[PDB]
Amino acid sequence: ATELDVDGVKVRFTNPDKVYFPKLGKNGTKGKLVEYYLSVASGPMLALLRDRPVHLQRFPDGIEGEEIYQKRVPQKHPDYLETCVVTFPSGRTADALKITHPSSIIWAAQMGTVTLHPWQVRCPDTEHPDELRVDLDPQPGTGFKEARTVACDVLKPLLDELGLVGYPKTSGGRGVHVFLRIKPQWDFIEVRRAGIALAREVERRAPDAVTTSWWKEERGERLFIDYNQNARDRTFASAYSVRKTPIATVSMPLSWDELRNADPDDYTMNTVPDLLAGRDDPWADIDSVQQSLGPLLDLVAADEERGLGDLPYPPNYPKMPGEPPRVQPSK
Repeated sequence: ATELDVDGVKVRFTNPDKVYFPKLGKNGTKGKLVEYYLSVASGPMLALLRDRPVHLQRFPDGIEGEEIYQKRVPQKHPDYLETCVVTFPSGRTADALKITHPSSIIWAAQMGTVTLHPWQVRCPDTEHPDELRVDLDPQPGTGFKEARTVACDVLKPLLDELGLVGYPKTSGGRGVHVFLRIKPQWDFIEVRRAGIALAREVERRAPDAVTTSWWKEERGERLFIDYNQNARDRTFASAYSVRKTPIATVSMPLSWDELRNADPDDYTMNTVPDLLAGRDDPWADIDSVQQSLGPLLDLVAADEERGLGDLPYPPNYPKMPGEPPRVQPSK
């Protein structure tokens, strides 16, 4: 129906009045979603996603229709788009959409993408993450207040003690995501081991409130630090992505002070653009220092001296032919 000029690249856009979020009515159309992404796709969202391969969580007929989690780029796609070869945990490879320009994000939205799921690597170095992900995930009986509390009161002081800087965002669900920008010199195995040592230390400092137990039955009313989010090919909403919630919540980057009193429902595709106006980017300095895993990998070796090694991968998580044997779940 229309051709959009997205930072000098023309992008085809159709069906503006298709309803994606039925509780929002007029405010929950595909047009309002694309309008939201147009509002953020040329700002800090692009910088955070630049050169990353992404997977697309698509809802072509709204969040109550069928869901298509798209990893490989479709065999037929616009000429300008760039792709990057990603390696799945089986060893299989595929051409994934690479975010190189605001038009990349708007094309995704035109295809019904509600949520972008970026890899933790930058192309071309798909071997070494430049990001360690801390996923504070409330289990049944807990919610966002537990997540923000542990994030601000336990995790942030620990990072300060280690000489590390973390950047938090709401997940858009009940949880909190914290990013550590790191030098891309460690592979997925070592970044994940570093995240496990960090998770174990947060758990030691707040054992009544935090768990790393692989078995959900053993977790109780605690936050799970999902250490397996640093494995390959795990869903993880990008900063500024809209989520599959009834009110179209957005994964919102915040400062540590904002997070302390934050409510994730405050940030939606209808509220975020006005909230960003005049406000300093709390993640403005994230790329300013590429940090070493040195402190966390020392914690890993220390844990090995306590008799604490690797933790199990997610259930049925594929493995590569020559990959070292993994730790199996207990019982």
